Amino acid sequence: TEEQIAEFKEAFSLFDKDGDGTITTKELGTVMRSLGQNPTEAELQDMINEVDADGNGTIDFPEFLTMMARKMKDTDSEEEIREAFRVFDKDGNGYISAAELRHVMTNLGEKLTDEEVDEMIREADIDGDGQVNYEEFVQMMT
Amino acid sequence: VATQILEGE
Amino acid sequence: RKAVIKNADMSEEMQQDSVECATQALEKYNIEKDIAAHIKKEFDKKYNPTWHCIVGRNFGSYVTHETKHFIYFYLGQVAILLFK
Amino acid sequence: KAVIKNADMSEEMQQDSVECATQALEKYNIEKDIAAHIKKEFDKKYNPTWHCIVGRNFGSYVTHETKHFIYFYLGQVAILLFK
Amino acid sequence: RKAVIKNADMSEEMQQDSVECATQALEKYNIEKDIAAHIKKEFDKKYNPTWHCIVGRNFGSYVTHETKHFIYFYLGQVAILLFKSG
Amino acid sequence: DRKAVIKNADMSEEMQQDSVECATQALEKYNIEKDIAAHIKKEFDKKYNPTWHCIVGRNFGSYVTHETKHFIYFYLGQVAILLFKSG
Amino acid sequence: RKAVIKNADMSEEMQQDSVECATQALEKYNIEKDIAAHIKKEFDKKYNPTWHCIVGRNFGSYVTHETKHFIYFYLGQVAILLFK
Amino acid sequence: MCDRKAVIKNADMSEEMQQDSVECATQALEKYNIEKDIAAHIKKEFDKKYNPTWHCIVGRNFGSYVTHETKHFIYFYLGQVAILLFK
Amino acid sequence: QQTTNTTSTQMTNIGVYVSNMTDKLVTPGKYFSAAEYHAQRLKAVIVIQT
Repeated sequence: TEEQIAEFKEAFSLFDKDGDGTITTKELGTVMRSLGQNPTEAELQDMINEVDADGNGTIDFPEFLTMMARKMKDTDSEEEIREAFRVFDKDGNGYISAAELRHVMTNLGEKLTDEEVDEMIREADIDGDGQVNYEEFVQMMT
Repeated sequence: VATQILEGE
Repeated sequence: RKAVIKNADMSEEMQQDSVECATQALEKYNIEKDIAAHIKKEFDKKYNPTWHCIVGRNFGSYVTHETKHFIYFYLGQVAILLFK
Repeated sequence: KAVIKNADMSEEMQQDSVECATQALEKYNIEKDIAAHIKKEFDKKYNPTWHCIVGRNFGSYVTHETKHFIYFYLGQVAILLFK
Repeated sequence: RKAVIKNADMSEEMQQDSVECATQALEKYNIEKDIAAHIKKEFDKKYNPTWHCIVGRNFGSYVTHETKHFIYFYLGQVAILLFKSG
Repeated sequence: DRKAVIKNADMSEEMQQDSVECATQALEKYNIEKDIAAHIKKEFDKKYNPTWHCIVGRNFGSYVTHETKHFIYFYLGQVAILLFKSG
Repeated sequence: RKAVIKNADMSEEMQQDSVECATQALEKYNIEKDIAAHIKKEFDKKYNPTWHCIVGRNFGSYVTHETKHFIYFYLGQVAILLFK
Repeated sequence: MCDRKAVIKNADMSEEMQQDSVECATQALEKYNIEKDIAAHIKKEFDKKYNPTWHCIVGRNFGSYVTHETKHFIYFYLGQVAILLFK
Repeated sequence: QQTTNTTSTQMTNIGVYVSNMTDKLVTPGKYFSAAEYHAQRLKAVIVIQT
């Protein structure tokens, strides 16, 4: 609609690296999380694969609208994130060792970088004891 | 401080 | 469990605080490491750090402490050395 | 025989600890007097203030300066050095 | 926040006043110089000149104060040495 | 050759050399900041009258209230040295 | 009693000490738990913790060990597991 | 479903992990009648669940003197089959 | 810093008699596979990274 089109056009105007109305595929995920959506990196690989078949690296307005719609048909949650942290919780106390934290986020899945891990530690302000209150930590993270 | 434990306390 | 004191170098309130902190640690945890940790953490709640606690049944130690922060006592059959 | 469980320093101080521990094993019968000698040897060579805990059954939370922490086993005796 | 009497010569109300001043300090400033500047004006109006304090994570001190006019503690990870001289 | 970088000193210049050399010998003799500050303050109290104060360390924030021409702050390598006469 | 090693992963002097310690364990202790108590204690004091010993006639085991610290053998009709 | 009673002799873990050990032992018993594959299945499933390592011993007659980490030891029964699991 | 615990176990046989007051009667619980929860953990690690 009008308000959606206005917000989207503002987002692409401020993402215009040149101003030609086309956006490079490198900042596509940045645009998607600019517009309030929560996509997965596997999803991002999937639709850069199925949008970038022409190989130009430039994407147009009607296909913008269709892909914003196809990600608008999605939902979010917070209890799933809380349960994901409580799986890392060895006991039901809400305290995990930061060494085990770093081991999981740097050794399993799409492994996070050392810069990202240290940035999360510094921004979440882990105190010196090593005991972390993941209730308030998830509260500030969200 | 000299603190120690005897065998079989 | 009875709280007998082998060496005390502080005030009576601080001694009783150490006694109750060791009692809650032994009630909450069964591993000596977790008991000493809980003593040092309920000391880390209301007291500045560089404290130190040791919980065990067969252990000696040789430490040098600052003034008025040294206790070594027994709670049951477990020796607790709490120095700073 | 030295059984290093956790050594937060460089191996030179650990080698010195092993050497003086063997010398204290030959000199003294009891691990209590050996425990005394362990602190009294390494306090002056590496400055105040060192702390040493030696026993067969103990749990402890430790606060140490970096590159000055060790925990090992001489046979069935556990020896802990820190600041 | 946590509090000992690490090494001090104050009374209990003086120690409590220093602790609450430090709690008001770190919640307002982030630089240890400005934490010290907060310790300045709150304490010299209350217990008269002249006081000196060091605030930081790594240092070492050797100090001569007035009688009943020394304190040392560790607010969080940051040490505070406040004494009176002059 | 740890470079003595003076940050500020409302003080003389015969005496900053003595401060630099005293901090140098203290850093050579000890590895303990309390012992370094104690050595510096003992030397300055002996030769330049009581009462001095010395802070030795790497990261800190201070306020002082010193005498006239009795305040020193510099760096010896990576070790900040603070020295002021009050009392 | 004959000693048959199904597979070994150390040198010749190491497996020879495994045979002699098990022979002394079998001749002195007779509870297979106490035989395993003797072997791991003997192997800890000279070749460091953390050794592990399993002594019995019918057991299946999947284990993970450090390099050059694993044997699996027989002595008479007793099969003994010894892994780090 | 064969009602094989789970008799626990020594369990240095929590109850929800002791039950998982019993269930994994039952699934390994129905998967294979050989203690090699039973212990392999238990060890690989527990290594998949908990990250560092695990060790499993399955048999009817064995004496085991082992040293384990805290909260990481169990010895239980499954009918006449004895299962040891420790880190 | 943790210290290690070491235990002893014994079977039962003819002449072997272990006390049974410390034995606990625990029935087998609801059956689940340990690989399912590791697959769920892989999903949750992925989702946390997302």
